[PDB]
Amino acid sequence: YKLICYYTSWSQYREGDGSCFPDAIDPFLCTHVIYSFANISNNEIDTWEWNDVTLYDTLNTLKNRNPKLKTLLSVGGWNFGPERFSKIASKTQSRRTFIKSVPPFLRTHGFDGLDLAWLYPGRRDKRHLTALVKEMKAEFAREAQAGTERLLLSAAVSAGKIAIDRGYDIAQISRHLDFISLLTYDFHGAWRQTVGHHSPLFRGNSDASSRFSNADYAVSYMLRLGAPANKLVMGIPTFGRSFTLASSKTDVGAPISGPGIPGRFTKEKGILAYYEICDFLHGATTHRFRDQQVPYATKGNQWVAYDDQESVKNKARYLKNRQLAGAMVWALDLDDFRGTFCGQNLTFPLTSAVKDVLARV
Ligand SMILES: CC(=O)N[C@@H]1[C@@H](O)[C@H](O[C@@H]2O[C@H](CO)[C@@H](O[C@H]3O[C@H](CO)[C@@H](O[C@@H]4O[C@H](CO)[C@@H](OC5O[C@H](CO)[C@@H](O[C@@H]6O[C@H](CO)[C@@H](O)[C@H](O)[C@H]6NC(C)=O)[C@H](O)[C@H]5NC(C)=O)[C@H](O)[C@H]4NC(C)=O)[C@H](O)[C@H]3NC(C)=O)[C@H](O)[C@H]2NC(C)=O)[C@@H](CO)O[C@H]1O
Ligand SMILES: *[C@@H]1O[C@H](CO)[C@@H](O[C@H]2O[C@H](CO)[C@@H](O[C@@H]3O[C@H](CO)[C@@H](O[C@H]4O[C@H](CO)[C@@H](O[C@@H]5O[C@H](CO)[C@@H](O)[C@H](O)[C@@H]5O)[C@H](O)[C@@H]4O)[C@H](O)[C@@H]3O)[C@H](O)[C@H]2NC(C)=O)[C@H](O)[C@H]1NC(C)=O
Repeated sequence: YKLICYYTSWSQYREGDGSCFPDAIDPFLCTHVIYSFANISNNEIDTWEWNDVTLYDTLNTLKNRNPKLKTLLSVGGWNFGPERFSKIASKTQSRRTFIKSVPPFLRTHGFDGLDLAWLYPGRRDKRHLTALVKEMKAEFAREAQAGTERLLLSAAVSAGKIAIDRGYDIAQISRHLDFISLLTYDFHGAWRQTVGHHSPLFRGNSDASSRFSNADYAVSYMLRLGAPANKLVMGIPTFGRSFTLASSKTDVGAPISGPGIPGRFTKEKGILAYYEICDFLHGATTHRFRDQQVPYATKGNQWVAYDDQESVKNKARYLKNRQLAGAMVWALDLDDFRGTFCGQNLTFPLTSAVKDVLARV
């Protein structure tokens, strides 16, 4: 089984214990570690943070301890505009320029592959996404002739049905990608005023609409569209999504006034790192959706939908039972990487719980 783990560039800037450097990563925890995110300047792959070359170097030294470890650099991300990806992929000339700049960059910094995070391709983009993937793969095969191990090519894909039908030719890109990470955790649309879980495993027998918004449907659908199970990787969040309640009602369908207040270290309305959630739990009321199989908590006017060791182990067993290629974790820096916030003196409790399940066959 594969254990794909993301590390974010900006996590280095968090205060105190929140600060996380590649250096804090257990070399034997994951099979693949993806650095997020690379940028695109003058139609060429480029660094993002001022100290990326230094951090790139720090992350890739981990392979001195675990020779089997594979690293990839991810391009795109949610802060990188989709229009930019769209513009580059639409013109064969700007697309070929981008493609050619990649292998040399990956080789200079010691990466074993490239991860595509175009979020997201629209109706007019579908055909070009396919061309981009296909041509990028062809360049990697051509570059391997130089005698060095062929670079890997992956992509992070939306788990929402409408998004899938709109911009992806799954059957086509599946044959060129080494693996596909399903983003099965942004299911509760940032649009409306209700409380809900962002990463439920199952539908939840007490609802009619949006049967599409849960990991199980997304996986089944991808398999139905043509994606082979041995190339599919299921995303498991290491963060939670918070809400500020508009009333004293704390259960399903309860009214929402907006995102939950920022975390002390994460400082971003709407989300909390798992290590922040562990602190938040003290004095909170914990509940669990039996049907969906995921937990949530409340304290004051704050409502949090998250994943714990149990929900995460549960998702890992599901993935195995369906014979998928493995799991993807977003993100190492949001897990209790120091092992000092969540009780158990265990480092990376969430990612470890997944690994343990994956290891038992
Ligand atoms: C919110 C929403 O609606 N979007 C949903 C998506 O999240 C989701 O996408 C997939 O799933 C995850 C999680 O859901 C996505 O989110 C992540 O990806 C985004 C990046 O593309 C993250 O955005 C960033 O936010 C951070 C924190 O606020 C940004 O902040 C900072 O970065 C700057 C610039 O680099 C730092 O600068 C430095 O500051 C120092 C002093 O201030 C200087 O000394 C230093 O020199 C200076 N700059 C230099 C030189 O570099 C700031 O310090 C730093 N911090 C602050 C002030 O807070 C970060 O830059 C943003 N990212 C980018 C690329 O711009 C987002 O936060 C993150 N979320 C989480 C929870 O981690 C992923 O994008 C995506 N996952 C994958 C696989 O790619 C989708 C569903 O998939 O749903 C969307 O609705
Ligand atoms: C990741 O990679 C991206 C892509 O390379 C990179 O982009 C930024 O790069 C440079 C460096 O910071 C920026 O430089 C500026 O680019 C803008 C182009 O958008 C230039 O003009 C802007 O400002 C004008 C007003 O000041 C605007 O108005 C114009 O006015 C003139 C007259 O003065 C008229 O003749 C025009 O018709 C027009 O009305 C104009 O619309 C424009 O917005 C500016 O001079 C300068 O060169 C870019 O801004 C960035 N590129 C973009 C955004 O397209 C990122 O830096 C990289 N990311 C990281 C974190 O590294």
